[PDB]
Amino acid sequence: RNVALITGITGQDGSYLAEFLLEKGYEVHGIVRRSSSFNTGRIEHLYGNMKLHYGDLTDSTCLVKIINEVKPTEIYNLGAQSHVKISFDLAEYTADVDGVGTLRLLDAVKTCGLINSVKFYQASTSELYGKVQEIPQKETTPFYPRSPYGAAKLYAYWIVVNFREAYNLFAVNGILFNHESPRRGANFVTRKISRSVAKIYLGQLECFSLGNLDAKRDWGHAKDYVEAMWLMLQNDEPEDFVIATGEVHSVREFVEKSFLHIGKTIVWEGKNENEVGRCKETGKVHVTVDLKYYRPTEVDFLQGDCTKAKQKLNWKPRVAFDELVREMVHADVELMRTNPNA
Amino acid sequence: RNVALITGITGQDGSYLAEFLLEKGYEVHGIVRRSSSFNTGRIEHLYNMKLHYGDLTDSTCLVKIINEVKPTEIYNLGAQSHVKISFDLAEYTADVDGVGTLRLLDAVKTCGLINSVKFYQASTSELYGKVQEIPQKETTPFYPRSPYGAAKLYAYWIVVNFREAYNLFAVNGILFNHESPRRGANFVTRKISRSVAKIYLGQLECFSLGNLDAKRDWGHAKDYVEAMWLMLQNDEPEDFVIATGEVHSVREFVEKSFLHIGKTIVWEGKNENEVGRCKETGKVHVTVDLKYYRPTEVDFLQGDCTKAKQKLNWKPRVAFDELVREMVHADVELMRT
Amino acid sequence: RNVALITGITGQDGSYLAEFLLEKGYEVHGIVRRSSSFNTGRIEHLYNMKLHYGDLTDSTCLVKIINEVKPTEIYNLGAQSHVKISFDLAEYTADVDGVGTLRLLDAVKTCGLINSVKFYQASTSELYGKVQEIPQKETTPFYPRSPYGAAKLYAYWIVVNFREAYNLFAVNGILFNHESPRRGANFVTRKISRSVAKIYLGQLECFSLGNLDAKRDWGHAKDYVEAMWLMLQNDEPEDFVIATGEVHSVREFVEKSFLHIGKTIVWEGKNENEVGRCKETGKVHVTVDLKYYRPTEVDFLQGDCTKAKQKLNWKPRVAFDELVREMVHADVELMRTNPNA
Amino acid sequence: RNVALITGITGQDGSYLAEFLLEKGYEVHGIVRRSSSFNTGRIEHLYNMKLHYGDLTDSTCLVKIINEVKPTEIYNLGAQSHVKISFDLAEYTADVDGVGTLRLLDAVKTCGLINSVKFYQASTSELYGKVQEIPQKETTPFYPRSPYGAAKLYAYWIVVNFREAYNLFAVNGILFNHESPRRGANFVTRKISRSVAKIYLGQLECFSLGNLDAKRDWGHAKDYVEAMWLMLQNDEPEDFVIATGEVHSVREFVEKSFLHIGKTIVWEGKNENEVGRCKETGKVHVTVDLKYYRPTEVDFLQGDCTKAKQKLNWKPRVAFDELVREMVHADVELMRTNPNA
Ligand SMILES: NC(=O)c1ccc[n+]([C@@H]2O[C@H](COP(=O)([O-])OP(=O)(O)OC[C@H]3O[C@@H](n4cnc5c(N)ncnc54)[C@H](OP(=O)(O)O)[C@@H]3O)[C@@H](O)[C@H]2O)c1
Ligand SMILES: NC(=O)c1ccc[n+]([C@@H]2O[C@H](COP(=O)([O-])OP(=O)(O)OC[C@H]3O[C@@H](n4cnc5c(N)ncnc54)[C@H](OP(=O)(O)O)[C@@H]3O)[C@@H](O)[C@H]2O)c1
Ligand SMILES: NC(=O)c1ccc[n+]([C@@H]2O[C@H](COP(=O)([O-])OP(=O)(O)OC[C@H]3O[C@@H](n4cnc5c(N)ncnc54)[C@H](OP(=O)(O)O)[C@@H]3O)[C@@H](O)[C@H]2O)c1
Ligand SMILES: NC(=O)c1ccc[n+]([C@@H]2O[C@H](COP(=O)([O-])OP(=O)(O)OC[C@H]3O[C@@H](n4cnc5c(N)ncnc54)[C@H](OP(=O)(O)O)[C@@H]3O)[C@@H](O)[C@H]2O)c1
Ligand SMILES: C[C@H]1O[C@H](OP(=O)(O)OP(=O)(O)OC[C@H]2O[C@@H](n3cnc4c(=O)[nH]c(N)nc43)[C@H](O)[C@@H]2O)[C@@H](O)[C@@H](O)C1=O
Ligand SMILES: C[C@H]1O[C@H](OP(=O)(O)OP(=O)(O)OC[C@H]2O[C@@H](n3cnc4c(=O)[nH]c(N)nc43)[C@H](O)[C@@H]2O)[C@@H](O)[C@@H](O)C1=O
Ligand SMILES: C[C@H]1O[C@H](OP(=O)(O)OP(=O)(O)OC[C@H]2O[C@@H](n3cnc4c(=O)[nH]c(N)nc43)[C@H](O)[C@@H]2O)[C@@H](O)[C@@H](O)C1=O
Ligand SMILES: C[C@H]1O[C@H](OP(=O)(O)OP(=O)(O)OC[C@H]2O[C@@H](n3cnc4c(=O)[nH]c(N)nc43)[C@H](O)[C@@H]2O)[C@@H](O)[C@@H](O)C1=O
Repeated sequence: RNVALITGITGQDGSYLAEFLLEKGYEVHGIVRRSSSFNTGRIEHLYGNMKLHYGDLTDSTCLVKIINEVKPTEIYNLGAQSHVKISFDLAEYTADVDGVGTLRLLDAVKTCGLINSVKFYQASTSELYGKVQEIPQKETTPFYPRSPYGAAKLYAYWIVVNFREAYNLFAVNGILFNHESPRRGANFVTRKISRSVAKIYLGQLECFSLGNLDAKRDWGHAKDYVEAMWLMLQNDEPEDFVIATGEVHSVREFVEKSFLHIGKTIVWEGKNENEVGRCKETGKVHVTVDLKYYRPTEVDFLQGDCTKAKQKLNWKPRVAFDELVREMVHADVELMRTNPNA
Repeated sequence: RNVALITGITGQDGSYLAEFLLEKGYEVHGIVRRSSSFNTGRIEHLYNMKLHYGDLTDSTCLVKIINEVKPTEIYNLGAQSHVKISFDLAEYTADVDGVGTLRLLDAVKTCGLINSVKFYQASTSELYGKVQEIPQKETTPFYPRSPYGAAKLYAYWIVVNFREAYNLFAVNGILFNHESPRRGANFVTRKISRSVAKIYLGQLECFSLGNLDAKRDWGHAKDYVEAMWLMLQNDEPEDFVIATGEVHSVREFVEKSFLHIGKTIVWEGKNENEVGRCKETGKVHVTVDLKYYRPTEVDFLQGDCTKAKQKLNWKPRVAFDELVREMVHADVELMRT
Repeated sequence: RNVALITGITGQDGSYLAEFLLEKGYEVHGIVRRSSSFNTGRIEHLYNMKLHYGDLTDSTCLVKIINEVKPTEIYNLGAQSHVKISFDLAEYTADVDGVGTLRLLDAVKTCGLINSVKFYQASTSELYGKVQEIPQKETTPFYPRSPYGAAKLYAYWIVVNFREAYNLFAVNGILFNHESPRRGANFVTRKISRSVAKIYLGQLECFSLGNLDAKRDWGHAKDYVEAMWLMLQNDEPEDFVIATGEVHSVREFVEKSFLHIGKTIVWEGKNENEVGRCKETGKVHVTVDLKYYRPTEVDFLQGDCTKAKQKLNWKPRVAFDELVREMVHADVELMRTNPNA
Repeated sequence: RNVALITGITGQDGSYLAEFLLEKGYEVHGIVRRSSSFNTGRIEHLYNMKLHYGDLTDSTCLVKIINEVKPTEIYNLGAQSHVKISFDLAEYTADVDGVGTLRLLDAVKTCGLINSVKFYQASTSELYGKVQEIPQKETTPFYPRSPYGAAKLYAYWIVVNFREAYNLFAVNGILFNHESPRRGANFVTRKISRSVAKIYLGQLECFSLGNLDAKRDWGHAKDYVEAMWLMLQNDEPEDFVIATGEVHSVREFVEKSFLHIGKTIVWEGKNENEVGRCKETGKVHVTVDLKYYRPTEVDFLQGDCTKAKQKLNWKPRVAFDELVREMVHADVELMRTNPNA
């Protein structure tokens, strides 16, 4: 009997994980937020092995009711206010969902009598390293969060550890570095770039603005990373793992590579908030900088060391950066060609 | 200077209100929830409009938005608005619909705007619940029948308290059911219009409803948002019922909707075994499922909007037959594309 | 098997109810808030009583306590109960008094007790606020006048909804003001009785009040907790007004309290400049301070408890004159033994 | 102009800090929780001090208080501070100790005081939990072991974030265990000193503890509140460990406490069957009960306060033997005057 409950099933990762588990013959249950509009765009194609339940990580009673009904063998807590910039002005909501919500879900497991039968995956994050204390970052690198998002996720990381140690819950922290896809939220930098570049190629847009072009990230593909989540729950012992590519690129490079895929070479001029990216062939300005996209406390650099996962889970990243960029730009050209308002 | 802040701007009413205020030359600000996906479908055609991330459960974010915007008018339309869902999401519904109203009022006061802003609260005919008078007017005693109704009752009274304690210009719009082609799919009218449209297009054969005998006073959201604005143009802050005064059953909505795709529904059976059958073909198109019932139903609503007619010169423009036609025609076109 | 769970057990009413139920042979469990100091002063003489740490804002703790206790009766007396304080602690008051009632009801349902437990909600005459009928009875429309009243109104209706939706035996006790020697010092009656006692003993000369013209229906808490239990012994779950039906002003409470220490108060002046003077000595003993006023006052309350008299055979035993005497005498004895009490 | 706002003013540390700041001529404001009973026992002797009703879970009340007070210094001492209680009140503990710190910081920012106020956060050696280095210093990685520790870890980092993001002068005092005659009765040191005092006076025969082998670095709260003030006098906002660097077991606290009433405890048995017996009389005075154990214990703490010594000229003044003597003697005097104290 394999029965998964996914919080955050409507999100990027939840949508890939649902598909991954359905292919393995799991009964998949998801918690979906009530919305005034359709919010199941990423999973509607899966529509009798998936069932959706209304809930919220801020409502403990609803979590108990869902877990009691489902009796899952595996729980993946992917539900979160996941946007770092937004977390600065929605700090309390972010704490309540991403931090305290993790506690609520763990307490619901315990309340439902499932402490010995469920395996629990927590969606931890490279944001925990923030102002990185070692390069590269591994499981033993000390945490230094740099946003209300990071602080909330740090609470969640440690409350998970506490349920594991106090009550022998099989609970694990996936410390996942940035992962992207054609399903990535439009407000994250990679998808913002790929969508904008696609529109420029099609003549639907001339210019877009970014924040910090010099931020450096370790970017992988979400489809590869959800497999690691499942692998962590197949492990004999509950252990925490870094999941990452170990390769670093700047936002500036993401922009350059994205424009190359529509046949344009970006050339940079100016400094700081007056820097612009110009088409080499035509001289048209396609990229500007706006301070409103900066974070008050930036995370300048991330590079993950996934040695432990490679050795213990036989996990490896399959999609590299150049292919990730190509896939996202090509997907968004096709999306925007079919529908200019997409 | 006319600057409106709308909570619940992405919802049915918020989307119509935003258009209404933009046409009048308002600077319109909306509070939008962070979402993992696009959630601005009803208003994207408008983007004098600025959107701000926020949530009615986060007090600090509300203070920050109000301080930046300095609105002259606030419309609190943000809510977990589904009555059935409120029975299993009772605490979330309380925190958003009840305590969230307090948070927004306290944010106004914190920002020093108690004497300058006009505040509209989205109250509701659900406050009457098990109706104590027929028809219902402003002085009809409330009797809520769900966690939604209870939360909205808290909100109604905390608004009254800010008005009486601090002389805030704050009003309760006691709006009866209002619908549109933008209505959420999970409400009965849109569920019917979408399902009937799908049946016409061969995309569906049958759908299930709950209580076919529930009776409602149904108007058009576009008309009702105008009443909200009119309440804030009034010289004194007063509470108003907004309604058509005409009552129809869920069963009638179903019958009229099927007539618009050229089918006559004939009913047979009783209770949870009742079915609706096409007269011409004999195919079963409507069934009943107890899972769509509410544990405590609101059997009957009929609003008396005499006070609004006299003081605001408001009148509904869209009648029931036109509402049904518009919704069914819009969903046939939507589902075909 | 008679097992009661009392939220708000450390408060005035909880302390009397615990004693009342213990005398009947109940196993009594209470939920107590964590405090940096001793907070069990009203009940320490009782410790068949067990206390559990919890809070009406923490859903999981309520489920854990109910699962452990398996109560047959639940009395939800826990609340931020002070009306003036509710104006500056409006959200906390909503979360405890309103949403906390929902949390406790949801915990009952979660624990599988919807068909076995009887649930008492501590409703209040504050629901009537700007009174729509005189006297007020169960069918008088509510008109709350504070964040406290609004929160309690939510609680009243969510209790009704659990009763109607799920057949929970749940009732609203609509209790009018009730006092005792255990009343919180920040409520007007105890503030007066303590202050008058101190004046009699020479520990104080003068004290200030707010609105002297407010009128209340005042009974004794010990009588009223019996009505709570009687409501849960009823065959059907019904809501009841519990009250004396007799009205007095704050001014009268002051006058009667001073008479019990041998002084006649004579009033001069108006509004915030009104003062109460000893007739014999001319000393000023009572002044008025606007800081004790509420932004939206509840001017007048008078309860009609006909339904309780007919269905429960309940009647108030302590009348106003005896209530005042008891409170003043108790505080004279308290303050004589300990000037810092 | 020196105006301090203290959250948690009614607690052990708040009470000593208020006295310390008043002696320096500060205007002192405290946030006090509404309570059904008197809860200002530690500070009533001081009532320039002004108290305000509030709660760390109610953002609006914090903004109102800060706007009125316009403090130059804020000390966030308010918390559900009991580690054992945190396991069953995990969500409440998170909301108060974690999110409440955010609420107070956001209130500062909302009130326009981000550049003028100095903010002290009550961090804790519980952050080290399963200690990653011995001794623990500012750079020792954190490993919390309770819902209390996790909540405080959130608070530590949100304070750091306000400092780094908005240039708030905000600091984390990483204080190791500190005790006093005003320590809450539910903490191990005061539980022992009160119980030993009662045994000496014939009011008690025996008491039970949990883990006798836990090791702590114990100082005196009166010394430690001075460190809090010193951290806000520093030119740059820095985090500091404040500790004695000396370690003792719970067992040693018990032994030394009994020596002060003229008894030598001798231990026999193991685990939950271990007992402490008077050598002279053979009477059992100490037993062990598993209900006082924590699911995830913090076995050992020893702080290195080198940084504070060098930068603040702070040093602990009261050592362990004097701490124990003071607590036992204070509780003998307290219990002699009043057996119900
Ligand atoms: N993608 C990365 O690079 C990465 C790396 C490490 C960790 N993470 C973390 O990994 C998880 C998944 O990432 P993602 O990219 O898939 O995030 P995402 O696209 O933002 O998805 C977030 C999901 O959580 C849901 N959610 C938000 N608030 C909720 C609440 N209050 N109650 C219940 N559900 C709620 C969202 O629902 P709606 O659709 O209704 O908004 C959505 O389904 C998140 O926890 C994120 O913080 C992400
Ligand atoms: N339509 C009626 O017949 C009727 C009659 C009387 C009163 N009402 C009340 O009138 C108002 C508008 O109705 P409607 O039909 O437009 O409702 P709706 O379509 O369900 O819209 C609800 C709106 O509130 C937002 N919202 C929900 N939770 C929120 C939160 N926690 N913080 C901030 N915003 C939040 C929603 O955002 P998402 O889009 O992100 O979900 C959406 O914008 C509601 O208050 C409803 O209860 C409706
Ligand atoms: N007395 C009246 O005249 C009257 C009339 C009608 C209704 N009421 C209502 O009747 C009930 C009892 O009145 P009372 O005079 O006994 O009130 P009270 O003396 O103020 O007692 C309030 C009790 O509730 C507890 N409490 C407060 N906040 C709580 C929280 N967040 N979680 C759990 N417990 C909490 C208090 O604990 P602490 O001791 O820790 O503060 C105390 O035990 C209250 O609900 C009140 O609103 C009173
Ligand atoms: N003493 C130590 O060894 C030590 C070491 C490091 C850190 N700490 C931390 O240092 C601080 C002070 O310790 P302590 O020994 O003085 O603690 P304490 O005696 O338990 O004092 C706790 C204080 O916080 C208040 N409080 C609790 N919940 C609150 C809420 N929701 N809103 C506002 N105030 C609230 C309490 O009020 P009531 O009186 O109403 O309960 C009391 O004034 C705490 O943050 C503690 O966690 C202590
Ligand atoms: C693993 C981790 O991954 C994600 O967190 P993130 O790294 O903040 O992701 P992002 O795409 O928002 O920013 C990446 C970098 O790009 C910079 N950047 C420049 N210009 C813009 C810009 O215009 N928008 C955005 N969004 N970022 C920009 C920005 O300042 C930052 O340095 C989440 O999934 C999170 O949930 C998570 O856990
Ligand atoms: C004014 C008020 O208006 C709305 O509240 P509502 O009246 O509950 O709206 P509804 O469309 O969900 O139900 C109308 C009636 O139809 C019955 N009904 C039967 N069968 C199904 C059925 O299958 N689905 C639904 N949803 N209802 C059904 C159902 O039992 C009820 O009797 C909200 O906007 C609310 O926010 C608001 O304030
Ligand atoms: C039944 C009901 O009973 C209580 O609510 P309350 O009626 O507000 O009780 P109180 O003693 O605070 O006020 C009675 C009247 O006296 C006036 N008054 C004058 N001068 C002062 C004065 O100085 N202090 C106070 N506190 N009141 C004063 C004050 O303005 C009001 O009109 C709570 O147990 C509540 O939980 C509850 O449910
Ligand atoms: C610095 C830090 O300091 C305090 O946290 P704590 O160290 O947990 O304090 P405590 O006195 O509760 O426990 C000390 C040790 O004693 C053991 N122990 C044995 N038997 C009993 C017993 O019967 N009761 C208690 N309470 N502990 C017992 C117990 O298991 C633990 O190992 C708080 O001020 C906290 O807020 C804070 O931040």
